[PDB]
Amino acid sequence: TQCRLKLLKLERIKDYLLMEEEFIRNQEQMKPLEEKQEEERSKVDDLRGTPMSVGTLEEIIDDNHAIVSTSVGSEHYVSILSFVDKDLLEPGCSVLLNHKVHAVIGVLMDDTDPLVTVMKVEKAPQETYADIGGLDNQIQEIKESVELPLTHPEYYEEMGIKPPKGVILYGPPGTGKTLLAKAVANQTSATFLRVVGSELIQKYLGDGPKLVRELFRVAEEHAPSIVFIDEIDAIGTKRYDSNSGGEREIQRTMLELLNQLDGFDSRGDVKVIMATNRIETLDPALIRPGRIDRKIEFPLPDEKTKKRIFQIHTSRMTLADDVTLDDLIMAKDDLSGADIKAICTEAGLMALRERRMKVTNEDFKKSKENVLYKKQEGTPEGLYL
Amino acid sequence: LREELQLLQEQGSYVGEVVRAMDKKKVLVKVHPEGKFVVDVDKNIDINDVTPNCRVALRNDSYTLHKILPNKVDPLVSLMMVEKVPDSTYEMIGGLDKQIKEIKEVIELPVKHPEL
Amino acid sequence: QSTYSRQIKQVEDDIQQLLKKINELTGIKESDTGLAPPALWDLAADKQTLQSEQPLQVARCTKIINADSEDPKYIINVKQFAKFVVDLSDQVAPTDIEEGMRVGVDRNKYQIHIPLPPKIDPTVTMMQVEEKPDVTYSDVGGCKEQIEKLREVVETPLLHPERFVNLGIEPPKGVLLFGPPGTGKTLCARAVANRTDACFIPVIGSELVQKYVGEGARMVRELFEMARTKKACLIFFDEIDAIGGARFDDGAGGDNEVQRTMLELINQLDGFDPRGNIKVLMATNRPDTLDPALMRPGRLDRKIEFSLPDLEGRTHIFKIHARSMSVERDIRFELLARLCPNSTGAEIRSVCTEAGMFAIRARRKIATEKDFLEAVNKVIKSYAKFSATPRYMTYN
Repeated sequence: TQCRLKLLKLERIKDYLLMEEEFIRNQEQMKPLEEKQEEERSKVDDLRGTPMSVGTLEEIIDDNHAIVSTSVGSEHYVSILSFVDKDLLEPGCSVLLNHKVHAVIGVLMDDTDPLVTVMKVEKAPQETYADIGGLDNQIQEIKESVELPLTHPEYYEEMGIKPPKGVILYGPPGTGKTLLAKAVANQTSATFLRVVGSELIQKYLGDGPKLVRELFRVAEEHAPSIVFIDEIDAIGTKRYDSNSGGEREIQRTMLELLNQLDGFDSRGDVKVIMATNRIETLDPALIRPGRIDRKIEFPLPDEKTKKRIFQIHTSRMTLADDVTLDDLIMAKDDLSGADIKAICTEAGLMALRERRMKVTNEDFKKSKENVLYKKQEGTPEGLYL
Repeated sequence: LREELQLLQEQGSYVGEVVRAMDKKKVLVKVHPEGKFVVDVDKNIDINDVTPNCRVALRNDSYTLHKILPNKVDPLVSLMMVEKVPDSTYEMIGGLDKQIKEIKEVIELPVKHPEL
Repeated sequence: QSTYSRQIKQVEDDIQQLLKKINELTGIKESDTGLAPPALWDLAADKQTLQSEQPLQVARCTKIINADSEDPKYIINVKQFAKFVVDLSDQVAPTDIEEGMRVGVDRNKYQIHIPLPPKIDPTVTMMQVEEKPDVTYSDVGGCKEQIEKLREVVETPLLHPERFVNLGIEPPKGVLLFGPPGTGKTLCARAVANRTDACFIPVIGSELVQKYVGEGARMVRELFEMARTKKACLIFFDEIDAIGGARFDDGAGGDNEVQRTMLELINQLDGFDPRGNIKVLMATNRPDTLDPALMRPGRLDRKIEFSLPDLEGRTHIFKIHARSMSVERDIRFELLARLCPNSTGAEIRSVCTEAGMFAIRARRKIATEKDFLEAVNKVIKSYAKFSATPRYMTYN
């Protein structure tokens, strides 16, 4: 264990010291690096000069040429300049070209797009793990699928199965489906990428599947990852009729996500947690077992689970004896986690209307009515029961 | 006056804006009607005395910087101007007095003081 | 030891300070040079720098009409779509540039040094491509009845055209693989691909659709042709309802962009020419979207349905998967499969995966009966209702 650390260190000491030692010492003694080493530094620096046009490396061709498309409105099949390497130009990265005659001087920039910025979402949530009470079983299921192979893939790939991936979150909406992905994500310490399913279908024509590729590619590079795809239910439910891409757009997008997931691609370390309303309203192409090994159906939240969530919100809220938790929970029926959150947020807002910075039993009682109607409403149901 | 013709005659000029400013002593500028170019810093303006999205002048065929234009430009600032904010006061609109109170609380109050 | 530990922390700063000297010598950042291959290339490289071979601007030659003033001229249209009349740089003959062929011209001096490789304009299609993948042979169910039927058509001409000519049988063309998601159209195709050991390009059609109408179409023809030229090529076209959808318009929408490309694929498979011996496989998500041109024998000789893997198939997928896995062997793998309802191939495997996970979870060197029962009771209820198959199958 400790002994290993010494071996790894052994490669790295030699790498810094050798580069330092060789550059200065070898120009000084005989003719090894000497005239040649200056020559590479100088030639590239002069050719590059002022200005340099930026281009993007589309492809590399095996005959000391490359297909660069330049940001000047002209594409080029460049010739390599003496003392620059063809095979250090990544297809992920954009390259810099001398703008007088088109040859790759070098890569000072890899460049950046607003397209990257959508996939990468940083989370630092107000509610996280141990801010959720009750429905304890549901969290344990998620973890066996997502956390355990992601941390230690070695047995899971080794046994012979592909690693069990992901979970499908369906049942009564409002249980706290969104809190759960964000909370489990912190514990595992996986890079959390959030992207809406409806955002993938958009006006632009052919941009739609390209974006889905990027979403997967970026998740993979980041390394441990979970992709929480919020409101994926959206592609299926709606045939939008407001996109110029049309019905064509919806078709081509839907296939690409499947391809990127496993497919023939068979990318690993990328768990997808799918938030849906129901998976009976979800598109039948997307849904299919064996990409997602486990499906979890939340029960209707009971009176019991509800108390634990509220004690946390009471701790976050102004403290008084005028906070009456029990009364609000009791009155309500067997209904979502969301409501406990809604009663607390509407209660603070309500206070501002009064010209009071206090949240008392009066704000809560008023809040109980609005939250209950909006969410499902008990007076229809009371007849049928 | 004699000197002015010499200064006046030049290869030309361009107007770009700093997209990004490196730590490599080059500045990323986009000239407005053409593509992006990466160019070495001038004497007058370099990385420490520039902030990005500051419009900067260039003298052509070298693209070396001249003077910094103190104004900032982003696509968002033009957008705001073109859409055009209304003139009409809540008073003018009134008889919706009951409405101005209701809207006020949800939209306006959290943007003004998210602290509360 | 203690001395050695100090260096771990240190090396990171030490590489950062040194970083302008590293950059010049090894590569990336300031003064990108590799030192190993551009060094060797340097003497050849000097020829190109001296010439106006940089730039050598992207183009394709429309016609090679020579005319006066400077005699060796070619009429070229660049990929951004404007024509230039250019010159020949002496380093090739007028023979090398040919009408319709891709060619390089300068931007500062318009003239051909070396012709540019023809037809490799899609980069987008290449993005997806992994040559010869497969999860592992064990998840397939190994040899199924489904796999064997696929080999007769697929493997055999690529491996030996000799046997085909000898008997005097026409060589096959098309196999149409169909079924709702997760019946493994792609999984079986990968398995036969590896076996035949022909070069393998699989591609999603969704990247051969890009920008507007007609650009995606250019990508499909050039790719297909290129493969056709290549001796012993196998193309598995993965999931096409993205170059494979219905044909209509109603004049409130239109399927056009999709149909331009689909039709371009169909045309190319046999061609208006006899046929090659290079194989095409199509994987489709609907049998309900197909037009008759695709269906004709010699662009589709036998239809094979991989939909809801057969009675034999359900048990083989569990046992061959089970074989690989460390599992209990006092449970009948077939009993678990049999329990599975109208099983898609993906669904049979879902039991194994869920079963094994419980076993891994314990960290045992086998599995237990309990892991299997919870898995299978769960799969029968929920998963089957929630498969691809109930919704798709009625439609189809």
